[PDB]
Amino acid sequence: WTATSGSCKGRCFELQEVGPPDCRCDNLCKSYSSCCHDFDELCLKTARGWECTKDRCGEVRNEENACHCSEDCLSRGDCCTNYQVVCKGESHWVDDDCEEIKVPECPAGFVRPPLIIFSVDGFRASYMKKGSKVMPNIEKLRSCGTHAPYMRPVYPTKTFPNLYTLATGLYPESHGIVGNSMYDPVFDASFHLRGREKFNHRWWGGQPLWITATKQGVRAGTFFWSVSIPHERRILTILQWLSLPDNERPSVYAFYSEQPDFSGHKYGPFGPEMTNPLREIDKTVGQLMDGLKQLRLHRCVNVIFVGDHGMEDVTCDRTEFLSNYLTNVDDITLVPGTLGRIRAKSINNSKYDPKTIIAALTCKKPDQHFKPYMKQHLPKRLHYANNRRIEDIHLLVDRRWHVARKPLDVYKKCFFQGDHGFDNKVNSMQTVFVGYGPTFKYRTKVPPFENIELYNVMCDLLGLKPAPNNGTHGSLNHLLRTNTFRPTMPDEVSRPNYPGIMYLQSEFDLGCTCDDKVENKLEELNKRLHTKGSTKERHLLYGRPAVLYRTSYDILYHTDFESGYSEIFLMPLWTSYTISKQAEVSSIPEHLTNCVRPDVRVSPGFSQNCLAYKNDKQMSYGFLFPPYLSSSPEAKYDAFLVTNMVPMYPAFKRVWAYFQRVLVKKYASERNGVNVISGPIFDYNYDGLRDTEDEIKQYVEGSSIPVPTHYYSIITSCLDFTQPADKCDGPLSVSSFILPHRPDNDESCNSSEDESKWVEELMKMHTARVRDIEHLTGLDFYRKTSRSYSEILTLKTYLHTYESE
Ligand SMILES: *[C@@H]1O[C@H](CO)[C@@H](O[C@@H]2O[C@H](CO)[C@@H](O[C@@H]3O[C@H](CO[C@H]4O[C@H](CO)[C@@H](O)[C@H](O[C@H]5O[C@H](CO)[C@@H](O)[C@H](O)[C@@H]5O[C@H]5O[C@H](CO)[C@@H](O)[C@H](O)[C@@H]5O)[C@@H]4O)[C@@H](O)[C@H](O[C@H]4O[C@H](CO)[C@@H](O)[C@H](O)[C@@H]4O[C@H]4O[C@H](CO)[C@@H](O)[C@H](O)[C@@H]4O)[C@@H]3O)[C@H](O)[C@H]2NC(C)=O)[C@H](O)[C@H]1NC(C)=O
Ligand SMILES: Cc1cc(OCc2n[nH]c(=O)n2C)c(-c2cc(C(N)=O)ccc2OC(F)(F)F)cc1Cl
Ligand SMILES: [Ca+2]
Ligand SMILES: [Cl-]
Ligand SMILES: [K+]
Ligand code: NA
Ligand SMILES: [Zn+2]
Repeated sequence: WTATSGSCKGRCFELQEVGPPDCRCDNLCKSYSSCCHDFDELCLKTARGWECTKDRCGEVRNEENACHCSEDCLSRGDCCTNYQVVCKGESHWVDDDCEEIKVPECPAGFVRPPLIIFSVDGFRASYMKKGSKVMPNIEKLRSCGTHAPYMRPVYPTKTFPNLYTLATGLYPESHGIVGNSMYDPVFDASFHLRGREKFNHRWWGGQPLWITATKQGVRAGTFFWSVSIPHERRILTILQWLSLPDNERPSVYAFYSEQPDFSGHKYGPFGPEMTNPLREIDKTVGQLMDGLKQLRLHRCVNVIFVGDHGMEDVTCDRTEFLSNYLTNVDDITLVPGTLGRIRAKSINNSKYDPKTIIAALTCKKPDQHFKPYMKQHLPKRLHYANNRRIEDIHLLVDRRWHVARKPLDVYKKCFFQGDHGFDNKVNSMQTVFVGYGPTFKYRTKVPPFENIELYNVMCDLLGLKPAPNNGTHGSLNHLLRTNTFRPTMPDEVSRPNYPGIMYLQSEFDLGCTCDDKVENKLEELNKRLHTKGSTKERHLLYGRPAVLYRTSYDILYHTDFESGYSEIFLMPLWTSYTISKQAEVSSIPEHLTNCVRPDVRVSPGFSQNCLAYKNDKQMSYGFLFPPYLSSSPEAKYDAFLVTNMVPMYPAFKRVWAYFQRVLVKKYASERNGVNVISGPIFDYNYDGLRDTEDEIKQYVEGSSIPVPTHYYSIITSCLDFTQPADKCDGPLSVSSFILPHRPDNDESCNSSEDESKWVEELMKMHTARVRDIEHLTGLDFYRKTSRSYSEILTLKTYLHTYESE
């Protein structure tokens, strides 16, 4: 109940919420059905529109007008935004030459440059180029400030998950807004875009920017605008707040536009109907900048022009129906559209089985336009699993398509020509970022980056300490003229042991055999030098990785590779090697096919054994440093050390062998040498974070050899490919992957074919940032380079996406 009989007189868009059932005048009041009786009359005036005209100049103040052109309006802070242009002979901001803002030029009483976040829904990255002729205000912000060619949203590429990621710096799995629609089984409650229930505090995790600000003594404007407050009124409200007395005035503000998304759904991303919404958004930016110019704030405020996601061509005819796959279609609940989430219709139905649902959805039709996954098997780069609101069964839907339960769902719900929500690496889902103001750089282009990084920067812009989040703070320092955040490298927690030869061959009873008893002082000194690290500079190019947790591990040196060998997990945490452009690929000699050799530096007790693999009828093994790339017949024996062996399903060995035999040399040819670091990952609870040993769910049968859930590789070379990887003077170039360690290749519909037709495609799908691997392993890479730490942080957040231009 609201007692709507109070009044909004002098309270319009008040900043604190009043306690029920006293009537409200804040911007959420409409959403709650709780505004005072006179809120429309007082707070949503429209009389005479939004622009001054020559005849209104110097008018007698009429309180009924939407905005004012009377002489007193500047000090009231409520002129129409074009007031100074129409009445005082001033230019529009867009018509002024771009002039570098080296320092904040702020009115007296401003303690910091305010931040205004101008957020646009459905604003696809390519609109910046393709709509440039009709967006002069946005184009000026872009060319004069700092801009990226695009900004990567989070998955799913929907509005609420992305805007709340902007607010918090968190993946949706951590902040809890995992879709525009959700069921939480603990709450037994459902989240819907319609109504006030979505406002319930239990949906919203993390700490959004307006709460971070408030907790630290920085005042915030309210970020949510009810759909029926027109854009011109949103801008006027922000401008009015900016005229409050110092002690009352916020320092951070947000504007939101539901365009171009709304029209993009109806017309498609490039429908001829899209020109007008683009022009209208630009006019709104123009109103804001003119308004700031009037308030002498246009060289004081930092403006962020940012989108939530793009927009793809999607029509009713491109819908896959689960009723064409599943016999049991009525025992499932589907969250449909550009992604699929499936769960049981009734928890009382004990005949429901995810395994048979997945199999019925796997590679069933030749050009099938979705792929089913258990959520833990989704590409780790999506970070889309660790939340009870994310259903165990997920459908990744191809761009341009939908999935629905039954045909009747599509015509009893063609309307739409555009949609979004797909994989966040898809070109059409990319969105925009521009920063303009004293704290941003002047006329500067920066590489694409992920929207999870922005919260930290917004906190920097406001002098706030960010709450713990998924950005990598310092990775966007290159966007900023000042206020950069200068992190220190994390401290190494565990120091390695450097074992020498400590065991005789006969102390090992591992059930391994090798045909290696084939027998020189010249070359004997060499083998010793190699085991002491003489080639380490070639193979460990950026320092050894730091181990950031407590554990027991050994550094092992070899001619062709170096490794950090875990005595706890019985295998390397990492294996580092360099392959030059000139390197030759060789085969595994016939006599060495099943060769595994005890490592006399490492105790039998801390070694794997061959017998476990023989007895485990499902599990085989592979090698982290590939025998195919040995530098010489003699160095090849090192590759068969038991300390280089890792457990691998035969199905996965197909993938791994093709990567190691073919693709590594391909990359070294293409990139002018590569340095490779490879290793295992254990993430049995799918939280994106390294497992402790007590979290491991599967071992090689009859042993304490843990089975990895994933294998990673980090492949580094010189950004200037005229220099070889091992003699690189400047910036680095990286690509990485985190491949799922699966007992079948059901994910790859073409897997019965030669590896050349499917393996690299699988690897591309599982592309990763170095930072993702850091989370998953508790390792810290690139500790010793000649590069600045912030540059390395940027490198660690890089994702090679494989999309075209
Ligand atoms: C991305 O960045 C984020 C933020 O840094 C990273 O997430 C952090 O990861 C930490 C490790 O997973 C985690 O730390 C835990 O916090 C527990 C306290 O949790 C509450 O308090 C915080 C702080 O205010 C709050 O933010 C939390 O918010 C979560 O939960 C609410 C609802 O419950 C949601 O609204 C919200 O969205 C968020 O949910 C997300 O995280 C939780 C996990 O907390 C998931 O379950 C959800 O799916 C969702 O993703 C909480 O309100 C603390 O109690 C934990 O301590 C346990 O474990 C330690 C191990 O050191 C052990 O010593 C303790 O004894 C304790 O174990 C006991 O309980 C166990 C479980 O019941 C039991 O098994 C044991 O036997 C013990 O009895 C733990 O320290 C931190 O909460 C989150 N923070 C956030 C905001 O998500 C994230 O990892 C980054 N991602 C990547 C890939 O890097
Ligand atoms: C730029 C930006 C815009 C935001 O809403 C813009 C908006 N106004 N009107 C409309 O429909 N939307 C989406 C929100 C946002 C704020 C709140 C809050 N309580 O203040 C709640 C929910 C919100 O949005 C979300 F859930 F999508 F995050 C957060 C940021 Cl960072
Ligand atoms: Ca884990
Ligand atoms: Cl959704
Ligand atoms: K086996
Ligand atoms: Na297959
Ligand atoms: Zn939309």
